[PDB]
Amino acid sequence: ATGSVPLPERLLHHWPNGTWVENIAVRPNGNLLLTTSTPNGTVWHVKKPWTDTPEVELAYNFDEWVDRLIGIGETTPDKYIVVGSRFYSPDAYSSHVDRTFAAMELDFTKEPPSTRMVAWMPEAELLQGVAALPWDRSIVLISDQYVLRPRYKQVDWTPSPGQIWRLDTKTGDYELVMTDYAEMNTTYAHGPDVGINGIRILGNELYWVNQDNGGVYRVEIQKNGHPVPPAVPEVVSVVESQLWDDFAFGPGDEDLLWVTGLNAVYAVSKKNGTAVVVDGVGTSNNMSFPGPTSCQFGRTKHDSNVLYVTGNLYSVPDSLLDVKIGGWVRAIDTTGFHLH
Amino acid sequence: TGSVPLPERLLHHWPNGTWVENIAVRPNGNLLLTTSTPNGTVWHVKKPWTDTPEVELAYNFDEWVDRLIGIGETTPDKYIVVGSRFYSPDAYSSHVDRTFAAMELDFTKEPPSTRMVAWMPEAELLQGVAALPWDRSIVLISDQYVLRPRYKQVDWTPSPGQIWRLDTKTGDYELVMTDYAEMNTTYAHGPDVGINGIRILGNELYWVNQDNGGVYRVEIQKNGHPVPPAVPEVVSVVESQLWDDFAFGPGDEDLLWVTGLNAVYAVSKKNGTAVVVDGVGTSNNMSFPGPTSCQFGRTKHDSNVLYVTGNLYSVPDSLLDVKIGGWVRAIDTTGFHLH
Ligand SMILES: *[C@@H]1O[C@H](CO)[C@@H](O[C@@H]2O[C@H](CO)[C@@H](O[C@@H]3O[C@H](CO[C@H]4O[C@H](CO)[C@@H](O)[C@H](O)[C@@H]4O)[C@@H](O)[C@H](O)[C@@H]3O)[C@H](O)[C@H]2NC(C)=O)[C@H](O)[C@H]1NC(C)=O
Ligand SMILES: *[C@@H]1O[C@H](CO)[C@@H](O[C@@H]2O[C@H](CO)[C@@H](O[C@@H]3O[C@H](CO)[C@@H](O)[C@H](O)[C@@H]3O)[C@H](O)[C@H]2NC(C)=O)[C@H](O)[C@H]1NC(C)=O
Ligand SMILES: *[C@@H]1O[C@H](CO)[C@@H](O[C@@H]2O[C@H](CO)[C@@H](O[C@@H]3O[C@H](CO)[C@@H](O)[C@H](O)[C@@H]3O)[C@H](O)[C@H]2NC(C)=O)[C@H](O)[C@H]1NC(C)=O
Ligand SMILES: *[C@@H]1O[C@H](CO)[C@@H](O[C@@H]2O[C@H](CO)[C@@H](O)[C@H](O)[C@H]2NC(C)=O)[C@H](O)[C@H]1NC(C)=O
Ligand SMILES: *[C@@H]1O[C@H](CO)[C@@H](O[C@@H]2O[C@H](CO)[C@@H](O)[C@H](O)[C@H]2NC(C)=O)[C@H](O)[C@H]1NC(C)=O
Ligand SMILES: *[C@@H]1O[C@H](CO)[C@@H](O)[C@H](O)[C@H]1NC(C)=O
Ligand SMILES: *[C@@H]1O[C@H](CO)[C@@H](O)[C@H](O)[C@H]1NC(C)=O
Ligand SMILES: *[C@@H]1O[C@H](CO)[C@@H](O)[C@H](O)[C@H]1NC(C)=O
Ligand SMILES: *[C@@H]1O[C@H](CO)[C@@H](O)[C@H](O)[C@H]1NC(C)=O
Ligand SMILES: [Ca+2]
Ligand SMILES: [Ca+2]
Repeated sequence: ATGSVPLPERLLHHWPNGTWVENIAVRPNGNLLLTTSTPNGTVWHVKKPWTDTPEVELAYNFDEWVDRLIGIGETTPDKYIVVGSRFYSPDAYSSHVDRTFAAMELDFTKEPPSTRMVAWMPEAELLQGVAALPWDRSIVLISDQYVLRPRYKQVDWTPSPGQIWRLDTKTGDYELVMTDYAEMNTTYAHGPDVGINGIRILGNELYWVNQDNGGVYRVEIQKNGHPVPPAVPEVVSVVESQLWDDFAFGPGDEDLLWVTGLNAVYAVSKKNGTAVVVDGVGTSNNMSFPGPTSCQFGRTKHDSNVLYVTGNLYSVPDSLLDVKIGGWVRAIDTTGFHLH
Repeated sequence: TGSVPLPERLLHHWPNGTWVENIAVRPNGNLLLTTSTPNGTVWHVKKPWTDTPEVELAYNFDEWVDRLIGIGETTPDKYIVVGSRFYSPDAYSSHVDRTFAAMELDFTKEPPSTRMVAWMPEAELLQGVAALPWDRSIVLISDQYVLRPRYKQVDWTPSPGQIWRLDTKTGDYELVMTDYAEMNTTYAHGPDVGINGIRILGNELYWVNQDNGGVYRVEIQKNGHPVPPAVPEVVSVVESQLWDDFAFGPGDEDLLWVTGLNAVYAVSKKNGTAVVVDGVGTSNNMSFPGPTSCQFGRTKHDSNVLYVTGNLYSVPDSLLDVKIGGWVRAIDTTGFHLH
C-alpha cells in the first residue's frame, strides 16, 4: 505494498477528441466541476466521483461571454469563479484574443445554477488559476501570463510578465498584487508555454508553480491579499524537467503538494522540496497520464485521499509540438504513500 | 463632357488579400486610405492628381487592432480610425466581440503620431466616422453587424444599427441614436450591415443603409444628439444597391456620390434622383469591382475628382468568384449634370 509507486489509478470518464479539460474544483458535496477550454468554454459536473463510472453532465456553456474557460476556484461554499476569453480558434495552439478576458461566477447554491459576469478584465494578459482567500472567500487571486501580443498566427513570442490579480467578487473591482517576478516569468526554456500557471492558497501562504523553469514557490500574503514585504518568493522545490500545470495540498494535512507535470504527477514536500513521481512518465504506469492539467482531492469520507486529476491529451506524444486533444478525468489513490 | 460613364482612372492597385475600406483626403490633398486586411493600416497616397502616384504605408495599427474600418478627420490633419481584432483575415470572418476601439493618427507631427482614444467594448462593430463641423474634436461613429460574432458564424442575429458620440479629448462615449429600422439589416441583400457610412454636412447627419438601399438624414443639435423627435428623413432609395459610403459635392453641387454594388451613383440631395455614373449600369462596367468609399479631392488640381476606394479584384460572376484585391480610383466629375 500500500502506497507503492505507481499509486493505484483509474479512469472516471473520457471526453471526445477535441475536448480539452483544463481545471477542476470539488464541490462541498463531493461532486467534481471541470472547466473545458475546447471545443467550448463549459463546466461539466461529475456526480459521485467515488463510484466506478460516475454520471457526467454539462453544467453550463459560457459562450455568452467567452470562447474558452481556463481556471476555476471556489469562493463562498458552492459558488465558483471561472476565467476565460475569446480565442482565435479552437485549435490546440491558438492564442487568446487580447483584452477579452473575464471572470464569471457559477452559483450552485441555486438550482438550476446561476451565472453572471463578475468582471471584464481587459488589462490582464491571460487569466489562468483562481484561488480564494481562506479568511475572506469573496476575494480571489488570479494568475496571469502568456504571449504579450496574441495574434491569429503567432510569430512574435514576446512573453507578458507573469503576475497575479486580486478580484473582489462582490464589487467587480480588481488590481494587481504582484508583477515583475522572474519566478512568474517564462523564457521558453521548455518551449512555447506559460510561466506562472496554477495558484493555490493554504492559510496565508500563496503557492504557485512555474511551467517554464520547474519551480514551485510560495509567499506570505496579508489580509488584503497583497504579499507581506519584502514580497520575495521562497523556493519550495525545483524539478527543472517538469512542465508544471496545477496542484493540490494534502491530503488532509500531510506536508505535501501534488502537482501535474509533463505527462506525470508528483508528490512534493512542502518542508524541503523532495519530489517523487507517483504515476505517469517516470513510472511503470507511463501511458495513463497524457497531458494532465490539474488536480484536487476528494471531499467525502469516500475519497479524501483520492486525487482527482484532469488531463487534455488523447495519448502520450513523442513531441509537445503535435499533440492530440482528447480530455479525461482520473483518480489517484494516495493512501499509504510516503516519500521514502 | 460630363457624359456617363464619367472619366475614370486607376491610381494604384494593391496585392490580392488587401482590402481597402475607406478614405480621408488631407488638407494638402494627399489621400489616407484604411485597410481591413491583411493588416489594419493607413496608406498615404501622395499627389493623387498625378498619373501613377507614389504610395506608402503610413502606420500599422497592429498594436491595438487586427483591422481598420472607417476614418474621419477631426481637427485639421488629425484623423480618427476605428477597428478591432478579427477571427481571421478571411474576407468573411467576423470581428471578435468587445475589441473595437477608436485611435488617432496625428499628421501634424513628423513622423505622424498615433494614440489610443477609447476602447469601446460595448460597441458591436464600428464603421463610419464623421466629426462635428462646429466641434471637430467630437466624432459620431456608426455601428452595426452580427450581435454574437464567433469563430464560425452560425447565429446571424444582427445587432441594432446605431451611432455613438465620442469625445476624442476625454475618451468618453455614449449612444446618440439606436433602435431604427433605417439603421437595421434584415439581410434583404444577404449577409451584410445595416447602417454603413455616415457623413455630416452642416447640422445634417447623413447615412446609407446597405441592406435596403436607403439614404437618410436627421438634424443634430450642437451637442451631437439629433433634434427630437429624431425621425429619419428618407433622401433616396435604390432598392438593388448595397450602399457602402459616400461624399458630398463636388463643391456647392446639390449631390452625394455613393458607392453601391460594383458601381458609383450621384444622388440629388433635394429629391433623391439617382444616376449611375460608372461601373455596373454603364458601358464601363468592369472598372469598379466592389467599391468601398469615396471622397473629393481638395486642391486646385482635383476638387471635382472623386477618389474611390475598393476591395475586389474583379466583378464576381458568381458568389465563389469573390477575390479580395483592393485599389484606389479617380472619377472626374467635371461638367456632370443629372440631365
Ligand atoms: C432594429 O433592429 C434591432 C435588432 O434586431 C431590433 O431589436 C430587437 O427587436 C426585437 C423585437 O422587439 C426584440 O425581440 C423581443 O425581445 C424580448 C426580450 O428583449 C430583451 O432580451 C433580449 C435578449 O437578451 C435583448 O436582446 C433585449 O435588448 C431585451 O433586453 C422578447 O421577450 C420578445 O419576445 C422579442 O423576442 C429583440 O430583443 C431586439 N434585440 C435587441 C438586441 O435589441 C429592433 O426592434 C429594430 N428596430 C426597428 C425600429 O426596427
Ligand atoms: C522532507 O519532508 C518530508 C515531509 O514533506 C519528510 O518526510 C516525512 O518524514 C517523517 C519523519 O520525520 C515521516 O514521519 C513518520 O511516518 C511514519 C509512517 O507513518 C510514522 O510511523 C512515524 O512515527 C513518523 O510519523 C513522514 O511519514 C514523512 N512524510 C512523507 C510524506 O513522506 C522528510 O523526512 C523530509 N526530509 C528530510 C531530509 O528531512
Ligand atoms: C432634383 O434635384 C436636382 C438637384 O439635386 C435638380 O438638378 C439641379 O437642377 C437645378 C435647377 O434648379 C440646376 O441649377 C440650375 O441650372 C444651372 C446650373 O449651372 C443654372 O443655369 C441655373 O441658374 C440653376 O443654377 C442644377 O444644375 C441641377 N443639378 C444637377 C446636379 O444636375 C433636378 O432638376 C431635380 N429633379 C430631377 C428630376 O432631377
Ligand atoms: C481520436 O484521436 C486519436 C489520436 O489522434 C485517434 O487515434 C489515431 O487513429 C489513427 C487512425 O485514423 C491512427 O493512424 C493513429 O495511430 C491513432 N493514434 C493513436 C495514438 O492511437 C482516434 O482514432 C480518434 N478517435 C476518433 C473517434 O476520431
Ligand atoms: C519578467 O518578465 C518581463 C517580460 O519579459 C520582464 O520585463 C521586460 O524587461 C526587459 C528588460 O528589463 C524590458 O526591456 C522589457 O520592456 C520588459 N517587458 C515588459 C512587458 O515589461 C521583466 O524584467 C521580468 N522580471 C524579472 C524579475 O525577471
Ligand atoms: C459549443 O457552443 C456552440 C455555441 O454555444 C454550440 O453551437 C455547440 O453545440 C456547442 N457544443 C459543441 C461544439 O460541442
Ligand atoms: C489575384 O486574384 C485573381 C482572382 O482569382 C487571380 O486571377 C490572380 O491571378 C491573382 N493574382 C496573383 C495570384 O498574383
Ligand atoms: C502585417 O503586419 C505585421 C506587423 O504587425 C507584418 O509582420 C506583416 O508582414 C504584415 N502583413 C503583410 C501582408 O504585410
Ligand atoms: C458589362 O457589359 C457587357 C456588355 O453588355 C455585358 O456583356 C456584361 O455582362 C456586363 N457586366 C456586368 C458585370 O454588368
Ligand atoms: Ca492551467
Ligand atoms: Ca464601410
